[PDB]
Amino acid sequence: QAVSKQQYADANAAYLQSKAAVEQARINLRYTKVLSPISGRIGRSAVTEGAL
Amino acid sequence: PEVGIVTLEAQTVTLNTELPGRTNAFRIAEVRPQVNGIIL
Repeated sequence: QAVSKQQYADANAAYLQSKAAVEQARINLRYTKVLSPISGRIGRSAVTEGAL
Repeated sequence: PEVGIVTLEAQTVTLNTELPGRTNAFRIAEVRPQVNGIIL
């Protein structure tokens, strides 16, 4: 009873939001390393370094 | 029946081939901004 159910709610609320954000952050970071979906011969890179 | 034949004889020839093409940069890069602002 040291704290209202409301407070604990709001708390666990933000906690979930965070956990959410982190996972999404993790995924975007992971995608910064572009990999080859398969194995084979790769040709010309249609993109230049520094490109966007 | 007559024809126009040519006497084949051994000649000394050099073997060289010409491959057409275009020149291209060895490597290319683009310069871009990664923050907003004014160019000083």
